Amino acid sequence: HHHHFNLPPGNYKKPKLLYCSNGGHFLRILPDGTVDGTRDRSDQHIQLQLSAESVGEVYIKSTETGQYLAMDTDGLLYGSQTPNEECLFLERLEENHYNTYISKKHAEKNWFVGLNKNGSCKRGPRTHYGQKAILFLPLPV
Repeated sequence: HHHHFNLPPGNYKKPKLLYCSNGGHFLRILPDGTVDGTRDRSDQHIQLQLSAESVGEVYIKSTETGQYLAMDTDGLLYGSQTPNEECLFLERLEENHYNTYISKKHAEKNWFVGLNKNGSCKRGPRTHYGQKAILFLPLPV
């Protein structure tokens, strides 16, 4: 392990919105594979279904398009049509409250799913422990 194992409560029974407190955006996976954030709660591409592949390891899937959140070799988030190694994230509790998602493939480099204040996703290398960009709160759909 390169990371701790404090896990968030909650479960995977229902879909969720992943709210980023940095700029107040919901994580969004667009039909064309683009990933970003939006403040529009009525958006149809922010509803996500998470599932556990191993304890603490999850897939994050768009319920609208079926795409999986994935982080590529250069650290960019994208929507994948099929599940692959880039789609697994280590879901952890952070600051005793939030959920963070570390790329399993790039876990040794501490690359996280994160949104900037303007709603753009952060590239893996630009993320790190301690940022507000990596803190999410799962909300009901």
